[PDB]
Amino acid sequence: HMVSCSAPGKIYLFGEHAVVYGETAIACAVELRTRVRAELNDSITIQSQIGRTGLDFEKHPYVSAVIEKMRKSIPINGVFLTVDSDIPVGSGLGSSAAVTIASIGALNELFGFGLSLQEIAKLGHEIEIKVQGAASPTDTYVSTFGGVVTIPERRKLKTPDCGIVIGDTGVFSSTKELVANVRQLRESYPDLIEPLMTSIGKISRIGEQLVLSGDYASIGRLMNVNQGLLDALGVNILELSQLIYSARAAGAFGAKITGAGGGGCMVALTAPEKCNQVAEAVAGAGGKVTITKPTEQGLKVD
Amino acid sequence: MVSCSAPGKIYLFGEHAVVYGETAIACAVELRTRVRAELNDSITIQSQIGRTGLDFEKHPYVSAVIEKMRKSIPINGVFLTVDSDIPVGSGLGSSAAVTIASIGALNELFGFGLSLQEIAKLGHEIEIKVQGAASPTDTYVSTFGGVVTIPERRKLKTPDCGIVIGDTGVFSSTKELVANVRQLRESYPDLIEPLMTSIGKISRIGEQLVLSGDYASIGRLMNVNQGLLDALGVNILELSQLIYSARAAGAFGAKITGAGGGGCMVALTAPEKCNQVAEAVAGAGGKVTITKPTEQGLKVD
Ligand SMILES: C[C@@](O)(CCO)CC(=O)[O-]
Ligand SMILES: C[C@@](O)(CCO)CC(=O)[O-]
Ligand SMILES: [K+]
Ligand SMILES: [K+]
Repeated sequence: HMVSCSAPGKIYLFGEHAVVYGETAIACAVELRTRVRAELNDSITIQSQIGRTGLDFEKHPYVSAVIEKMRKSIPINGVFLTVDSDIPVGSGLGSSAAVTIASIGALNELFGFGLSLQEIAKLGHEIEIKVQGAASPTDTYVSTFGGVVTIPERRKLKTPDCGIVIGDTGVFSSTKELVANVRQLRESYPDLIEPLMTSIGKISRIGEQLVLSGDYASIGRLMNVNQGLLDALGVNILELSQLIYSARAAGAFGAKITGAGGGGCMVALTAPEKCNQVAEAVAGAGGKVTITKPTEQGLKVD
Repeated sequence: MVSCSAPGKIYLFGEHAVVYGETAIACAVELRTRVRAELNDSITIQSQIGRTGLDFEKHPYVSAVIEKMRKSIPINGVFLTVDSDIPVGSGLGSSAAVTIASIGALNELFGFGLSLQEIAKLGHEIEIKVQGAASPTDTYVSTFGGVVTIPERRKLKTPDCGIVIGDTGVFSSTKELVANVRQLRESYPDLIEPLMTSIGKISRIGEQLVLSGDYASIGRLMNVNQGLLDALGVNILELSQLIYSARAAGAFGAKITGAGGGGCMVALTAPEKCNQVAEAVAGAGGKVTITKPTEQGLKVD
């Protein structure tokens, strides 16, 4: 009676920060996944990298919210959930959405809730609102369904036959403060910054055709433009620049911040034959590197 | 023994976008080219590069300055000595300065009687002669000085700030960089042309911030301008390291000055944070020049 589910993380090819101002973005699930194993138990126990708890909204807020929410439809007396992940809690890789979706998947399987993927993505959205007070459905949608998806129209795009090199600066990045900083900048210089958001949106809409045609060189070129605009919005840091420039010099098609910035990770779109060379340059410049690829697979019952 | 000097300049905002009709703001800095002009036997010019006569290869600007000027007042012997504090490249203005200082030093030793605008026009056309083509910007800013808007040429109040210039020592072809931006603009005109508009809008806003002395906001707009230059593809790792080191050490702002691809960045700092910023830039590997803005254009020393 041992069930396991996994859900992937994601990167932004284009358009982070500008979505909340009405602009288009392109997200891409990657083959770094969070796994949740679930078992019948006498009590509620959650174990992850930060230890073992019961219901605990300081250490395990997403998993605990999932259990509380789902126990209202089919009562859950006890359960043992074990979480392990390749997604570092730290950047714009979607670690919160992955454990949320994987937790819902595991309990759906274990207790026979019979939820559809669409229902799961919607429930995962509700959980993140519960935990964060407000949240966009994007993270939990991409983790449920995988692949490449535009935001907010949710067009599904051809998954690139590409390497993806993620470089983690190890700097803790607080998404809400960076989002608030960008808002203050926009407020300070509205006629200047709002067109900058339009440009980021334009990049995503150009990028769509390039994703569909598989022009990874052109995609990387536009990723580099996008990186500049993100730098202009104030969310780049020295460590991110160094990883990004080191990836480019090693032959990446393009490299940029993914997610909120201010720390966290960058992403380098790389031909497969150049993944190691790119990864080595990024590690050499001080980055904790992960080599991965896009995935079409969202929530999976392992 | 006559002595004259003219300064270099940095861009506060607007490089790369002037050629697409947008506004820039330049700032003359207290880095100058001093030429001493005196009478001797033969036309002789001494610089760091060495001692020659009329030589349009080794001393192209000084020699072209002598060539044009003797046509209206004969010079048969000069002893022109040239020293400069101005680093080369990065649009810092070393050629414009050596030009203006020479014109004004020969005009002081000999006759001529030029006006300041007269000085600017001859310097600009001397650059035309030597480089083939040339913008009047560098020669005007070197002559009049202070803070100058481009192209409207309005003067603005000199900010009371430190100016840290960090040289990456990386060489870059300005013609090749300008062409790469032009190509990118042609590839994605609907995307890149609005970025050039944004650079101009920064200059329009920054003009008001210079007038009010809001150095903090000037720096913030410098940091936005730098992201746009990075988006246009003219940034590199060494420029970024210097720029972020200056910001973390308290600069109001830091950005590329000039064409990019290498060359120099500039940091605007409070006067009391200037050596702190300079030390951080040097520790990031930059070749640092510490300076400040200058009201003074061409000055008879
Ligand atoms: C920075 C942001 O745009 C994405 C962070 O991954 C925040 C958001 O869109 O909700
Ligand atoms: C890129 C550019 O605007 C700055 C070089 O000084 C080119 C020019 O002004 O001639
Ligand atoms: K959790
Ligand atoms: K120069």
